[PDB]
Amino acid sequence: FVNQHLCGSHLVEALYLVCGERG
Amino acid sequence: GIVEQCCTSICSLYQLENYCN
Repeated sequence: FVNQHLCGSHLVEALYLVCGERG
Repeated sequence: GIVEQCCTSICSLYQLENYCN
């Protein structure tokens, strides 16, 4: 199974990846 | 807000991207 919900620290991590500026 | 859209429900990459500030 793969959880596609993004909650708590995992949401923060996904926003850091997606929004963070890094080539 | 983002918890309803991405945590309670599943959201797409472009939906999450719109939350970037």
